[PDB]
Amino acid sequence: GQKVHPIGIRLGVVKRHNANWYANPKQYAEYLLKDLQVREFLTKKLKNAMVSNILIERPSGAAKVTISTARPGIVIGKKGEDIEKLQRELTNIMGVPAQVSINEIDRPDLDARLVAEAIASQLEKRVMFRRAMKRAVQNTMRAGAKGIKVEVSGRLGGAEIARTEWYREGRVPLHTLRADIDYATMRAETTYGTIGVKVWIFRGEILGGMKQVMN
Amino acid sequence: MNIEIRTDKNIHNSERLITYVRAELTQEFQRHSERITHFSVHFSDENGDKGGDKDIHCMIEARPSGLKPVAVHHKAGNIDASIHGAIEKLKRSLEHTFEKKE
Amino acid sequence: PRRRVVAAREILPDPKFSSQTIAKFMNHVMQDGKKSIAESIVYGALERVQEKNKVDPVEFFETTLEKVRPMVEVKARRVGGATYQVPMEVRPSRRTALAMRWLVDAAAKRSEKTMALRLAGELLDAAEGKGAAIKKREDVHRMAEANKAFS
Amino acid sequence: TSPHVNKDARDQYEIRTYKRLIDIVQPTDKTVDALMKLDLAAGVDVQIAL
Amino acid sequence: AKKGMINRELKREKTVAKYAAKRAELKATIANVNASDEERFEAMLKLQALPRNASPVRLRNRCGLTGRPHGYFRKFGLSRNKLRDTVMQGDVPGVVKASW
RNA sequence: GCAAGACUAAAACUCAAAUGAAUUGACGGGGGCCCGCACAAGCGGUGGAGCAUGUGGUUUAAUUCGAUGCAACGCGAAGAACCUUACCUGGCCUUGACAUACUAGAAACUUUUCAGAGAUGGAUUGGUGCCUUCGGGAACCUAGAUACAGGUGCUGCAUGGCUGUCGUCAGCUCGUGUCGUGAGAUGUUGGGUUAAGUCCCGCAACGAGCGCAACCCUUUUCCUUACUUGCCAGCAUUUCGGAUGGGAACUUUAAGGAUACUGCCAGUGACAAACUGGAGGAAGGCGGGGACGACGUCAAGUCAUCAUGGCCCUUACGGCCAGGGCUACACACGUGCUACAAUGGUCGGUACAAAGGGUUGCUACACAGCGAUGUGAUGCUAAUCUCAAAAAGCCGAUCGUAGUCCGGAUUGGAGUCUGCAACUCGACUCCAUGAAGUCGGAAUCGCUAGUAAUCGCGGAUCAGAAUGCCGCGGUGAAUACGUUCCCG
Ligand SMILES: [Mg+2]
Ligand SMILES: [Mg+2]
Ligand SMILES: [Mg+2]
Ligand SMILES: [Mg+2]
Ligand SMILES: [Mg+2]
Ligand SMILES: [Mg+2]
Ligand SMILES: [Mg+2]
Ligand SMILES: [Mg+2]
Ligand SMILES: [Mg+2]
Ligand SMILES: [Mg+2]
Ligand SMILES: [Mg+2]
Ligand SMILES: [Mg+2]
Ligand SMILES: [Mg+2]
Ligand SMILES: [Mg+2]
Ligand SMILES: [Mg+2]
Repeated sequence: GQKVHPIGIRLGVVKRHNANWYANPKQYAEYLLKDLQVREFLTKKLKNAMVSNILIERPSGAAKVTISTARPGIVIGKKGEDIEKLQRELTNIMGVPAQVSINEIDRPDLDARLVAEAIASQLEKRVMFRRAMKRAVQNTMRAGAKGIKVEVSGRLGGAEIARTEWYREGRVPLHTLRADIDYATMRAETTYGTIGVKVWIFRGEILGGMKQVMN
Repeated sequence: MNIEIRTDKNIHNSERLITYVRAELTQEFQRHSERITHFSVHFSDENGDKGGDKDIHCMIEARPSGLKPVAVHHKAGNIDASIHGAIEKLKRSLEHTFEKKE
Repeated sequence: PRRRVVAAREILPDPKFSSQTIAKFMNHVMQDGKKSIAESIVYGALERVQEKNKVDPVEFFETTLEKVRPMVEVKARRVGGATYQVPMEVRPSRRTALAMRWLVDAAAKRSEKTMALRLAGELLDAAEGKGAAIKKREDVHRMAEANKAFS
Repeated sequence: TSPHVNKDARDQYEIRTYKRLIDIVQPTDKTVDALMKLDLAAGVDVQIAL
Repeated sequence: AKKGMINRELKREKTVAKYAAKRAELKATIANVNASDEERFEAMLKLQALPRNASPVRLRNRCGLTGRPHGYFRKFGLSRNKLRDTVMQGDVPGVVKASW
């Protein structure tokens, strides 16, 4: 049947939330709405920079956004002017000023989101779906994941009848809560409608629990 | 037996249909009488607002006094055809079950 | 069930008479977990019956229970599409349970003002030998006697 | 969890607020300045009362 | 919801914000004992004569992201449909699944 | 040939197949082997009545749209007087209430009335701001023009995402080998065994993955840290109230640790797994609950959360407004609440909880009122003040089987509160009235222990509006011989 969100099931177990701040019951809604707005803005701005994660933090009367990027050059800017505009936009969005930080990704083919975007790009450009799937699986396994799983569903090839096709290699123990599983979803908009892409990547079992994560 | 017949938005239902369905169903299944206490028929059109050879789904589910409820489905191009197919299938199923249980 | 052997629970003895049998009887009388009212009813009935004749209430209760306990019952066996009520012996626990249930039900169907009064009347009737529980005992003997033929 | 109609199919979430209390007594001028100088990490709202 | 629905909600909020001060002053005058009876009656008439949209009772909570008028969940400000998604992505701080 | 009939033996026409052996499933009133409140043994219900709620039909101008056997019907809706609102009657606007692109003038804004049901329209006040290589620009309006906006309009049978069910059922599949002409087979089969494709023995199989179990939350015992606002064992003072000076013992609070592993003894089994009876321990053979949903099935549900391909409307299928409707009532169903009383009703006194909520709020306490409440006022951003009265229970009195001193529907007067406004159409209070009902057809449902039955308390939604939903604690059962017949 249906399945729980792989990230959703491990928030307090082996993963951490993507937002870390405290609010009183009254300002919580405002903070959450503005965080969603800034995430929506960043997703559109940095579409071509291969961004993987956004960490929004409110230390005290200020803001701190950490952007995980495979291409730090584009986000940083040739002379660093782009980051100034980014912080200006973030301060405009959030009442207190925001500071940006960059986390360089050196093994992009281990990140589920990046793989899903890569597959979706080819699928929108009309490459064969099970060509892109096998390419992504082989690249991730070469990278070194203990396992990868890819799912593509929709009107594949323009077919009148929609269908779903998946490929898996290695290990993906979803039922093991102590396992590092990265999950991602992406959408491809083709002339014949939408195609959905799901990616699972397994990076071995985490030891020591949340204390090892140092929560 | 009490009769509870329902349709969907596509099919269109009326009290005239209720009376006709009740009369026909009772006439066909009058033999069992006390053996059976409840009928519920349901009508749908699947791909509503389009057409096909079957394009309509009839169901009838009956509760026999004693044994557990038993259900039957049929697909046909018209409401009357769906009803007739479902009636025939119910008759066969009830005959088989009663012969089995003796 | 299809497996396991569930063990029996322990019923603590009653306060006044320290009798597990009387505690079990109170549990039969009890409704909706109102055990305090159950004890009130049972003890009122016991006082009422003690008033009639001067004897130990516990001894009177156990004597009447022995009077009302069953001997033999049939358990329906479905073979060849027929009832085949087959007489059989029953364990002491079942004997006691059916006796208590019959007493309480007969008291409930009696026609006095209060449950204590009608329970006391039922105990007196069972001691005498004419009551609804006595009639159910007689009926079960009669039917298991009619069907003695089968094993 | 269902878009349209399933009342029995739901997700139950919880959020917890943890509170801790500290007193410091016989404090000195260097202690108070050290406490003010100390940095604050996110996720922990700290209230100081004199 | 429709953009017309959202715009109606916004204009209602704007009107309430505009007229809150006068509404509160009139209610205080109405509830003031030392004030004269004629003054209280005039305050009541002005409060009844204020524009309808100035009344906060005419505002309906909406998701904000989608504008849905059901399942609002004040604390988060999001209707259930989007709240579940945001929570199970890991973007809502402190919220986890419950098992007790 | 007595007869029944036997032997010899066509054509017209009609179909695209009919067949033999063998392979995978499904199925069997075929067979063995297992499991489940599936039977059995029990406790309490629905189906009868009054009311609540949802649906179907009729009705209306409108009763807006979805959900339809188990798995639709207290379902989307975690809350329709206006608003919500998507519907109807009528009055209104047309680059539109909202985005980008072009041109020109104006700070944005701001005070009053007038017409009207309002949307709208016509008058009338005050200010002229923030930066400039000041000759021009940011904000926020007005006026014109063109691509365009706008759609809860259709298609869930064109889709993404999400969800139900078989079903926490124990199964479902791959690589290398082998076997067969092949579909395919083995492995995954046979013995024991487990809750379990769980485990041990054999075996053309050897190896892997997804499922089972474990890792995660909560409860039971104990240890360390922490002494607040929470606690009071030894001391003292007490307007005898942990109230006070005090203490860090105990309860508690909330992080981290220990413990339980068939660990040991006596038996059984192939000397295997494994299974019985014991000691110790708070707890003994998965201790009790919760999350966690395999490969797959039903063109299952959702274009009305949202996104999206394709069709459709464009002075209306778009937008603003005032009233009405979603609450209708010859009827038929589903899910509930309250009762039919003495295991009880009424009156007086009197004990014992746990979990949550409170600054646009919870409110000690005094007064006024029969009361719902009102006024004054106090402490609380809370282990501090508060919602707050726990109720079943126990003690005393009356009632003495009556449609009642049971029941509280319906109707007639009088009010409080929330709100611009309670007519349609709110919750609650007082006086008067006192309906059906005296235990409910065939049929059928839930439940194996702190469970069922019963008693009260809190919350999300929310101005107000729960018998619904999600939680919390108090009292506390009955019965399992057994799997023979009932089903999956
Ligand atoms: Mg369909
Ligand atoms: Mg829309
Ligand atoms: Mg409202
Ligand atoms: Mg039974
Ligand atoms: Mg329900
Ligand atoms: Mg309305
Ligand atoms: Mg579907
Ligand atoms: Mg449909
Ligand atoms: Mg598991
Ligand atoms: Mg629709
Ligand atoms: Mg209106
Ligand atoms: Mg309604
Ligand atoms: Mg009364
Ligand atoms: Mg009568
Ligand atoms: Mg409310």
